[PDB]
Amino acid sequence: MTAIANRYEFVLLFDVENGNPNGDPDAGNMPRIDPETGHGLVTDVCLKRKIRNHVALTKEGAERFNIYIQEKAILNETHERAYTDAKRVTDWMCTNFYDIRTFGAVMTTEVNCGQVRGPVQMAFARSVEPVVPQEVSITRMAVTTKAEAEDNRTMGRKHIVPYGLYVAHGFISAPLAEKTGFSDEDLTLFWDALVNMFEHDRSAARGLMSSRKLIVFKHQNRLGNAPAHKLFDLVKVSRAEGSSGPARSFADYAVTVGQAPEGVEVKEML
Amino acid sequence: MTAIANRYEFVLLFDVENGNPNGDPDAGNMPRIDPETGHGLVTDVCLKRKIRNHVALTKEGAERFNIYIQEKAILNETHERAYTACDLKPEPKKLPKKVEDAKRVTDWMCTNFYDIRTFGAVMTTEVNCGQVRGPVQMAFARSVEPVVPQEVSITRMAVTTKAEAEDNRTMGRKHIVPYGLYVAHGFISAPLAEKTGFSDEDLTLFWDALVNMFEHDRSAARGLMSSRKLIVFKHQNRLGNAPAHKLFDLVKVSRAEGSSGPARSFADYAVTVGQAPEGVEVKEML
Amino acid sequence: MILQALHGYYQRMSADPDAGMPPYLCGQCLITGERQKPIAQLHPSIKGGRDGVRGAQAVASIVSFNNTAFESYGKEQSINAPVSQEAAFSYVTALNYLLNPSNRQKVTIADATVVFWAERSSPAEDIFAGMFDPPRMHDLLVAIRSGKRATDIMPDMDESVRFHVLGLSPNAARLSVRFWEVDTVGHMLDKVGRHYRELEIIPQFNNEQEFPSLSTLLRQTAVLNKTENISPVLAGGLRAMLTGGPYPQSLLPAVLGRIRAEHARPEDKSRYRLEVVTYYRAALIKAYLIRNRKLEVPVSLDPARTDRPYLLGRLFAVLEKAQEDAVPGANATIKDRYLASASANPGQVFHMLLKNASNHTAKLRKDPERKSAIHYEIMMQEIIDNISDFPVTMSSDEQGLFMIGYYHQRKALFTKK
Amino acid sequence: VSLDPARTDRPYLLGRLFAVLEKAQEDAVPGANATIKDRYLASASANPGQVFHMLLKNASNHTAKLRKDPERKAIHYEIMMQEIIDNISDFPVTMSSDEQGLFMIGYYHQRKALFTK
Amino acid sequence: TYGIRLRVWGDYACFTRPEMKVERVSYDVMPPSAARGILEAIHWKPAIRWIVDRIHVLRPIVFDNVRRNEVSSKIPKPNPATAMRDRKPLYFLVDDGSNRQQRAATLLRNVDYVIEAHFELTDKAGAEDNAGKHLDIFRRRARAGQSFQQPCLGCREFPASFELLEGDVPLSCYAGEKRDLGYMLLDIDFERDMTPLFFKAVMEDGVITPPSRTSPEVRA
Repeated sequence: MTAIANRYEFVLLFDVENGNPNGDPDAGNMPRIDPETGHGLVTDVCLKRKIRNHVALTKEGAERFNIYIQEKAILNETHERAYTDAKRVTDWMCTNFYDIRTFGAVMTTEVNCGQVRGPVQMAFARSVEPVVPQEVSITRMAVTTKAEAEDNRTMGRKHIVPYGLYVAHGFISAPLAEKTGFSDEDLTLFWDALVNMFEHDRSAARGLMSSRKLIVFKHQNRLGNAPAHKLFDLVKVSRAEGSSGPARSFADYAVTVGQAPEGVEVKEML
Repeated sequence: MTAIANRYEFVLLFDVENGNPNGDPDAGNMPRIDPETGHGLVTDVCLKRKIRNHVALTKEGAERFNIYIQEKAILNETHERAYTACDLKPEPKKLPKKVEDAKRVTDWMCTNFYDIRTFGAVMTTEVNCGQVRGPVQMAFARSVEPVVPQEVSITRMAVTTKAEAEDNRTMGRKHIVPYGLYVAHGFISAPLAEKTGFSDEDLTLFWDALVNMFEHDRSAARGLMSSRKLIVFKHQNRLGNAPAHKLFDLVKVSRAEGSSGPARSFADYAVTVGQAPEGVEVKEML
Repeated sequence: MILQALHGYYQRMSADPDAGMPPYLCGQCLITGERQKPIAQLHPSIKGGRDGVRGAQAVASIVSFNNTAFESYGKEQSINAPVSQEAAFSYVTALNYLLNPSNRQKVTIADATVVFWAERSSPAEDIFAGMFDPPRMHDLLVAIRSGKRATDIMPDMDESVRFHVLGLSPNAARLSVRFWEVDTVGHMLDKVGRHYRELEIIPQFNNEQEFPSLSTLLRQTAVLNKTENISPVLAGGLRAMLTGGPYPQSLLPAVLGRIRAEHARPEDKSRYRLEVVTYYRAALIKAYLIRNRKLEVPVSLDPARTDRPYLLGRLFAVLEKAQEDAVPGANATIKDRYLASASANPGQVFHMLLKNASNHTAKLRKDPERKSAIHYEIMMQEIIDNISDFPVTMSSDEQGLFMIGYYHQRKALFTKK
Repeated sequence: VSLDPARTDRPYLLGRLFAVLEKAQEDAVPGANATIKDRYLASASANPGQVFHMLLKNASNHTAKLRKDPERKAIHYEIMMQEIIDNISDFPVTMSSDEQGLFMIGYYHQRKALFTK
Repeated sequence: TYGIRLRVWGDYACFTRPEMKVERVSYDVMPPSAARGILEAIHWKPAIRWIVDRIHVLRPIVFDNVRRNEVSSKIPKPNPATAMRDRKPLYFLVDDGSNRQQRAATLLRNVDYVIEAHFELTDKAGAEDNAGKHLDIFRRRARAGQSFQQPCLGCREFPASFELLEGDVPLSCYAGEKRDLGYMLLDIDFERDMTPLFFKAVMEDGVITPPSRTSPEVRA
């Protein structure tokens, strides 16, 4: 086993069509809107939850790929472990829990204070241009209590983003990976999760979400070779030439990638 | 009953002629539209209701095929049945502490309510029965072209209460879409079917419901609605071999070259289905 | 500051013989900065409910570490926030004193309860309760809106005294600081004046106040015009009042969506069919357009505007007036159904509206009112004269201008004839 | 002036034509209970191909009536109709929603022009 | 001459105040501890100790509210051998009753800082270790955009774009203003069982000058 050897930055473009990509628990579950710009917002933890769920579904308890932070998608069919004093238990957790090895964790231990950082890091994803969520009123035939039964129908509401294209940035620190064994097979699984993140997250509220494009910047040197923010600038997202009015499909956008510096390789997984 | 073993996507095309496919509670009762672009909308709950109605009509309440969301059902009363059947007594707002008993009540809810088994349900009421996601999901149906909902005014030659109105007749109005072709996407998740027990029998019944969904939904407001094309993409393994959006792009709907003016028939449109990836097969013949 | 300001307030009030109360390992206190003081393991609770933070549990608190995830560096309970016991007691006592409704320094805005005070005794403390929630107050408010110094209405006020505002929101027995402002009384009176100047609009009905309350404005964005269903984030951001910064960008889409989802409700038994673009919603749209978009928006109808969105709004208003005249007592009007799509997609729907208006005026030209029939046609001809095309789509700002134009033209037609 | 006589968009030209025919009718039969707009606006926009010929017969009759007395403008309206139709190669079978909006814009633009002193 | 000038900026930032840690409330400006953390994210070795001289605030202080579904407790320390004596799962269920904790955050927006700092050799330094060599290594890394890990403005979800500053600091929005921010955190005295220490922050002309956290008169 050997950790990755290069720093990585990636830009993930995903969109939502008639759905709530990430409800706001402070706005009556309306989709998050950035107050400063009016752009839709999706927290990183939502995407991390989706990645965790996808890997749990795909590997389903394989040797090295158990997921610790579960969300009631667990299955108790079969588990196996590598069978490796705080350092010992920390390495054991990293060596057979994919999410701890990837994002990190914090144990209730004293000597290191619990801090396991992990190489992968993701930022808030925000819409390319402002979103205008639409409110949908819906009714239900059945009443839930006898009290309200005593003419028998209830009216609810449902919030949807008609369409929106979201840009998510992320960073992978090879030196941190060296401290947790995040290997190249883990990296390939991570890319697979990103490109297939939303395929298993279907639900009544989320509509149709999909990953449209995934640009990966691979650095020659263990630590980087160019500033990250200048690499993110290379990914220009602008609206197609023949499209006017609000965007309603990915075809209304044109995305181009510029030439990266000499020390960085550009890969397009999607 | 063994759950399904393959992942499915499907695309449904359905029509409406001089009818209201789905009224909007906010805009009076006008058909739902996307106000920025004028395209018509039909909520997923609307289609799910028609599937539920078709299942209830065709199975007539047979065992293992009851509908949880019925016209005059009281949900908490139905929840009590699960506890009674499993012999537990409900905590005031919580599931049984024994996780096995909670699983038993949730499975009893799933095992004999077809719509719980299919579309899931939220049952965390006073008589808590848990939650279910359901393998089958549907997105909002959206018209291929913007719809022009015209408003029709009608009169009634009788009055309800004691009134001196009739001086002009009693007034009322309908809302109808002159014509519209709607595209609805949907997904079936094998991993979730394995949790709810959604079986191949259920899947065949579901295809039948989609095909015959509108044939028994006639009413004074619906007009003429019909299912036109159902294209089903079946993946070779439990998890998909291709992205859903890539498959949906294979179904292309455009207007027939010989047609002009506003669309008023399904013949005004031409529907083309492309070649599926190597791991997927299209059961377009549905 | 916040906790230090409450400590200072306790120091100030505790000195007075009345209107207060005097009651009384080692570390460094973060409130006072004093070193080697007895740190507090558990702070005294803060009142919730009627005499405290509305919606919170009776024993809510600001500092609490009841779960392990909230603990850092091996510290237990409130040792994570080292504050001397006397300072903890003082700040908790000050907050409880302010939270008491008997003292006139408390106001509730949607989700959050706001408490304010000054660094020294000043009449502003009892005055500001009206600024945030208007009911001599009217004269002060009208002077401030015009930009005059508050001293002109009462020279007793020293405008250099610094003023504190704290907004708290409830949770499961723990509070969150939603916003916090500190400024001189003069400065923040200037910003409130700016706010009310932006909101200024001709009232729709004489019973509507000229200084709409913040709660009333927010309630008009809620789902069914009720205090609940008010978005907590929108209420908190609309901080913009007394900081002078831009209104939250979600305000305009919220108001537009509320207009989109509303309709006339005679069920309220209001003999006037309730308006969808009410006085308060129009005021909010105007304020957003003036501050965020830097546009020019009049307080009353401006027939020399000639802006296409404004002209389209005026045209919609005149079409609705024609409909109302042609069909008295009609249950529904285009206001209820086509207002959203006309503003968002004018090129798609205005032909239908114009044909319906032609039908409406044809009926009038036959019935009595045989020429307001010609007057409405003249209005439509004049407005349309400044328009080259119906745009296929309009942005949110253009839709706001559409709404303002509709509101202005609608008011001008209530008693024109 | 806001009317654009050089535009030559078929819906715009048809709106202008409708306005001039309405003016001719209202001049030939003052005090009529209903203008041709009220009678034929729905059919004119819904099915322009099959009704504009009828409108043109009626306008020809109105212009002939005008021509008989010194109140005759009839030459003015005939010239306007001949000019507008000069830019039309064929009547549309149907018009889209935005096309009908442009039709109404053109009608209202032309109507104001004929009201000028 | 001596020291460093590093500019850092980002759309979001949250330097949580210790006394409002659950419902996060951010400091108005980055405390010196955050500056230390960012600097160490670019280059640090046990032989050397960072010291922060000044922080320049270049943008107006703007706040915002974000609410997120978070977790209640840290995961327990396991027993490796006991774990596979039986075939069982180990997990923490986020949505299982009290495990779910919703936490609000009052956090900064559109921040921009310039950090002035310099090195200091620790007792672990070898003979070959000198401050100048590490200074030039850090300068190379900053110019090239290299780092041990991506720096963040307080919390990892807020990445910090950084760039070495080789000239005069730009003008601050608070150039002509003196502002008192009250007592805030210097750093954690890890040697004294992680005892935090605080200083009163004044922001004349937008530049904050904290005392050296190694000084004996700020430490216990």
